[PDB]
Amino acid sequence: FNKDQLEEFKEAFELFDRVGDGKILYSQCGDVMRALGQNPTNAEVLKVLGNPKSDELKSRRVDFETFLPMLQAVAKYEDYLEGFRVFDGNGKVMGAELRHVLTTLGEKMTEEEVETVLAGHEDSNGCINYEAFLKHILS
Amino acid sequence: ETTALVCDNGSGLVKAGFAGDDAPRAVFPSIVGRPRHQGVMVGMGQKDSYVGDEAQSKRGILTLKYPIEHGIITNWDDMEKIWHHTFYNELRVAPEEHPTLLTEAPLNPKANREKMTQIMFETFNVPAMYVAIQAVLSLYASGRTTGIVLDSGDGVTHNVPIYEGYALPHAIMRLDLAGRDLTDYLMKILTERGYSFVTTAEREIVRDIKEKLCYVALDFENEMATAASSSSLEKSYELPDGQVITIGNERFRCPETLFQPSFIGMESAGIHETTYNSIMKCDIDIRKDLYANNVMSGGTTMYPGIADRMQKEITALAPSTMKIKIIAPPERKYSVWIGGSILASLSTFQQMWITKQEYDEAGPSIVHRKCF
Amino acid sequence: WXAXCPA
Amino acid sequence: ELYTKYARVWIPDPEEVWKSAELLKDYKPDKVLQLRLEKDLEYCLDPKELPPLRNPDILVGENDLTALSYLHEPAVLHNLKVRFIDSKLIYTYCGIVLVAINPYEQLPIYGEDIINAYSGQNMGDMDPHIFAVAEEAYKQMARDERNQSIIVSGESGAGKTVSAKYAMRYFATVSGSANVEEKVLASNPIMESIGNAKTTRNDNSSRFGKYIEIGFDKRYRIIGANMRTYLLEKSRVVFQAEEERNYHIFYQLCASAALPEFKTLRLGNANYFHYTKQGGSPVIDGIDDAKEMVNTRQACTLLGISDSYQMGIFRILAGILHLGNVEFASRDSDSCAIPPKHDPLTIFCDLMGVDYEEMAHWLCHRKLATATETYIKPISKLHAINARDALAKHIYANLFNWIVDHVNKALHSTVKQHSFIGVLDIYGFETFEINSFEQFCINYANEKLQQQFNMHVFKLEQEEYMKEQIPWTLIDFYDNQPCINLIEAKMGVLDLLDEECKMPKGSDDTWAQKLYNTHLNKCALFEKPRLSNKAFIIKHFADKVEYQCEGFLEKNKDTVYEEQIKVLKSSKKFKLLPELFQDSKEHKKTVGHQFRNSLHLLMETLNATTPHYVRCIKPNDFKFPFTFDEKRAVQQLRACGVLETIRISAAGFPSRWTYQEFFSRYRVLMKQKDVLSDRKQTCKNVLEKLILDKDKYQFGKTKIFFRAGQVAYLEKIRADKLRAACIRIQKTIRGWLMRKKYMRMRR
Ligand SMILES: Nc1ncnc2c1ncn2[C@@H]1O[C@H](COP(=O)(O)OP(=O)(O)NP(=O)(O)O)[C@@H](O)[C@H]1O
Ligand SMILES: Nc1ncnc2c1ncn2[C@@H]1O[C@H](COP(=O)(O)OP(=O)(O)O)[C@@H](O)[C@H]1O
Ligand SMILES: [Mg+2]
Ligand SMILES: [Mg+2]
Repeated sequence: FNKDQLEEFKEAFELFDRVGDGKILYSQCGDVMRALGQNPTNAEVLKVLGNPKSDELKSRRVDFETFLPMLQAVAKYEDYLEGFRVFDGNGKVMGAELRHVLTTLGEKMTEEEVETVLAGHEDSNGCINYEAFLKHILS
Repeated sequence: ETTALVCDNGSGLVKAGFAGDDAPRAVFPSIVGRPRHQGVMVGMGQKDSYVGDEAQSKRGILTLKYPIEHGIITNWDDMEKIWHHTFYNELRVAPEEHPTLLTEAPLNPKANREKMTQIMFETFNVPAMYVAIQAVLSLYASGRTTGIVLDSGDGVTHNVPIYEGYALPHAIMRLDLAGRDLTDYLMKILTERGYSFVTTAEREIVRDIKEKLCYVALDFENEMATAASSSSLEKSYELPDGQVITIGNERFRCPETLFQPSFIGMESAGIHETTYNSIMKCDIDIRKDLYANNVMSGGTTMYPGIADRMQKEITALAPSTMKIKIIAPPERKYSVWIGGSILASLSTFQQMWITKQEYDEAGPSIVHRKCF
Repeated sequence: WXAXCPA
Repeated sequence: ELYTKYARVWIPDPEEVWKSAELLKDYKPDKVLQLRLEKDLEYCLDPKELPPLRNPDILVGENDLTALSYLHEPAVLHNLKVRFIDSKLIYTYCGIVLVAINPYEQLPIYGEDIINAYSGQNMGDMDPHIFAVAEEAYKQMARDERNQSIIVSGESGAGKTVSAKYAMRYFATVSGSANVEEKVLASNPIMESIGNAKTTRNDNSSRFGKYIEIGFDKRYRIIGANMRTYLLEKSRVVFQAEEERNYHIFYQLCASAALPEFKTLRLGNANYFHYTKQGGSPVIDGIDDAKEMVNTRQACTLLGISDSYQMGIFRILAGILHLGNVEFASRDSDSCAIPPKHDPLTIFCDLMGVDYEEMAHWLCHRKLATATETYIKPISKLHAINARDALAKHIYANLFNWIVDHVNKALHSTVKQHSFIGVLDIYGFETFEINSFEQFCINYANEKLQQQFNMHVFKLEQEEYMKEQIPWTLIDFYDNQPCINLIEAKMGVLDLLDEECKMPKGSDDTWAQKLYNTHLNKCALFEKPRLSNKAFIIKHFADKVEYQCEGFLEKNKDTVYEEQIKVLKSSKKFKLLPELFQDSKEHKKTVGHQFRNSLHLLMETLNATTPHYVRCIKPNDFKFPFTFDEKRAVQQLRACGVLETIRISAAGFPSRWTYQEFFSRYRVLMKQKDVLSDRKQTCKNVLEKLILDKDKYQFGKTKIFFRAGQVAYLEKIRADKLRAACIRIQKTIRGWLMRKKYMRMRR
């Protein structure tokens, strides 16, 4: 990261500082990484965090300088398409089935997150063009 | 399935049948008759020789041979006739299809077993055969593994001890007294009362008299005193022609020679002293359990009162403090056959047969080593 | 028999 | 590899025979295993074994137990458990066998609409039900016109009668009608009362095999039923071990005795008589035998046995009971006599219309006939007692055969039978803590029945292979014959048992000695127990079973003297007795020989036929509706031979898939480089990649045959791929939601 990147990232980090002490929680570190363009798994986030326990993940606070090595470590298309073609063969996916698999397999998300991301992406039959949804979420 | 034949040659009666049933279905005398008188009528169907009940039916004209004397087969050409008649006429069975079991007295000459085997393999082609001691079979018959067996048929008398199924070969006794030489004595005492029986047919008449009227005296000298002092003891029998004969002390006096063979003039002591000498040849630990079982076998032991005469004088020999028990079932005349009927139906015994392969390999000498 | 007794 | 982190495994547990775990660390080859449970454990791999590896959940609960891609005690027990508890289904298929689980509750499934729904289908079409087996039998008959067997096996109380009843109800419903079903069902209370006994483990155990034939005319309408019986356990009449009763009818009769008619029989209470007394247990919980007597007489009346005959039957059973009290005083070691004016024998004669003086003579003596001459001679108290008990057994077996023939008279109908379908209630393989001649016979019959089953299933697998054009030599086979020959060959256990009966002063001790001489090192399946000289062990198809020698000679002895039955035949007091006897070597046969013959007549009757199989299990000891116990179920799956059927199937090719269902599941698996317009060749390419060796699986005409492990392994790799895809998608979706939330944060 160059000086400009470090300045932009620090500014963004400070936008996430909700207490004014210049720090975020460990549990927000992953969120900040994602806000900065990274797409780490929860496992990767916990690994760079040192597999923290619930208590320190929720209440121990770190400033930008301690967050930065973690961002660095995380930082250092065809598979995504095949992954969506797994759940298809007319190029569509049922909304119920995609909702079920995203809320019940892998790193399960909440029903509200899935409703939020799926809003406006399903058609009248309740089918999602997954190539378009993928391009949309990657833009 | 296939079922062994069981045969006992004996002397006098043959008795034969299938293993695994309770009494023999052929019994007949081991007798061969040849006609001696000139035959006059032409086209009578007159015949070479007769066997068994044929010969005794016609025995007026015939001369009657016995081929077995003192448990030795003296003539083989007759004996082959007797077996041929037994299988084909008496049992109506082809001997190729059934193993055969054959019976013998102990201490008889070796070559008797060789020839008796060789004839059964070569002429009959019997598929397998065994030869067994009469005394041993009397234990299978009476249901014991222990006892001293006193056995007397026609011909040979013999005694064998057996203790838990081990025979004790050094203590086997044999005596030639029984059965025929009682009858030859009865002829000679009957002559003293004025009746003369010489021919072989008359010998069969005397044998029937013996079977009906003889009985063993509990004390010989008391009853001779009585029969001298009385007529109460005296019984009469009707000869085939209807002459009638009357018999006194002779009827008990004849079987008394079993206990005092000096009457006929043999060396040896009576059956009781050979029984006691046989127990004396056994080791002292077993003796109690031979005294506690004495098993009588064969038809010469059928005389009324012989059991209590044995128990009475054996007790007088034996040590005073012991049971003497004489066992003499009424069936005992057939015991050797019934015991062979049991033995030949055991499953363990099916390994024991001399098979035809083994005879072809070894020749008749095998019978000695394979059989007892 | 063969020696002693007759048969 | 087979074991990985987040796998599942079965491990043994005392309370429930197998418990599940997740495998908390990957296996590394070596001794120690870290496990997480339903809560944290460490476990040793060593006595080598690895713990049974659990099936994927898509296979769990499937209608066919061979659909499972691991087969084990635990996987089977779990599939049956979930199908019973969660599905509330009672029927499941293992291979050819239908397994039926007694619910102790009524179900709606038997409704006539469902009967008509099953009619004419194949099996594969329709979800498992008892009607499916009767339907297959019916159409196999219609096609090929060999008669049909349906065979029902398991400890009594697993529901064998009701499984017969529904098959009858099916044929009667489908074919049209002739009122066989109600009349056959009405027979059961008498054939129970004569044929069922208590046992240490059980009540109403049927001690005989009952074969019902249903006859058909050239329309294949029901003509009528015929009934036969086999393998009667005669020895129970005269002997019982501890906590066993005699056949129910003796006790039901004793409990009648105060009622006016039976007073003429002068019966005592249930434990006055020697044959009822011995077992210890004259009364049973929850059974009023005096009440069941009424149902027995009513089931006689509805089958048209008049009270004239009924009082004959009860007179004969009083005969047997009184006969058992007859007792001998030994007057010598070789002779005995019945002490004068013996009251049991007096009452026995008064019942049976014979002279006291000739019973008393013939009981103490036996008679032998040469052709010319006959001898009457004494017998020991031991032979007199043996012969009395053989007479009692022989009366009982004749009475049973007569009652069976009269029921046949009721059930027969005039039309000449075109064909039949026949249903066999028979007892299953059995083991108690003590095992004895009864158990030895039951386990030998169950070895012949198992040999049929195993050969029929082999033959059907050779057909199924060539229908799918696969070489038979892959098909493997397993053989009871070394054990059958051990028991029944010449110099077998039964041979030397029948020998030791005739032998002079034979005994259980010298018999055991003869077994140890004959077999102990010379045969692989016969074993002497380490610390005893009076027992032996047979390795049966299911299991090892230890038998005591102690009883067998007194149970196996049977001989009946002709003079006693020639006295009974004389009886002119009442009609039935000579009607039973009127009917030579057979009177000398032992019990083990009569049983072996009855089993040959049974095996002839079955080999003529083409079988179909039902197996029943009794899921809990206490009749609770839809509750399950794994520790009975694991027993009864052995007692029904299912688990050796599973060990046979798990070797070779237990798993079968149609190409289209396979491709339907596994489009997910394979990329479009490799798909073809032939789906068959496509799936061949797929498996050529994804399983290393054809040795584990074969292709035929329409189906892929996989060895036991393969499908669950594929389900592993398919599930892990599916989660990989899910993970990448859901992380990217959450990242974009973080992007929106960041834009809101900027606002
Ligand atoms: N499918 C079923 N529906 C209802 N009840 C059943 C079913 N299967 C078994 N049962 C019950 O199982 C219990 C015992 O089975 P059943 O065979 O009828 O006893 P049984 O008359 O003594 N014949 P058995 O013990 O096998 O010789 C009875 O209470 C039945 O109601
Ligand atoms: N009931 C009997 N009483 C007395 N002597 C008999 C009786 N029956 C047969 N005998 C005699 O015993 C001999 C027959 O005995 P048996 O046992 O038939 O001989 P084997 O054992 O050689 O066949 C003959 O001398 C015959 O006279
Ligand atoms: Mg029942
Ligand atoms: Mg019932």
